[PDB]
Amino acid sequence: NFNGLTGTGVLTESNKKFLPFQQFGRDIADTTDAVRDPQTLEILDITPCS
Amino acid sequence: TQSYTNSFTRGVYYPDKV
Repeated sequence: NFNGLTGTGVLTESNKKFLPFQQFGRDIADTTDAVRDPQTLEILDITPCS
Repeated sequence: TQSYTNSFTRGVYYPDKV
């Protein structure tokens, strides 16, 4: 959980170009696929668990 | 002074942080 967004998965550190006004990322299927650290700026791709 | 141009593409923003 980062800023109220809960979930489960594996973080893989992507280089997705999140802009300053972007904190969450949803894929083509309206499914979360990336998030930003509320403290640092690292963009982590929420990949699915096994 | 006060003329009237049309708003071509003017009038769209970002209603999200996605």
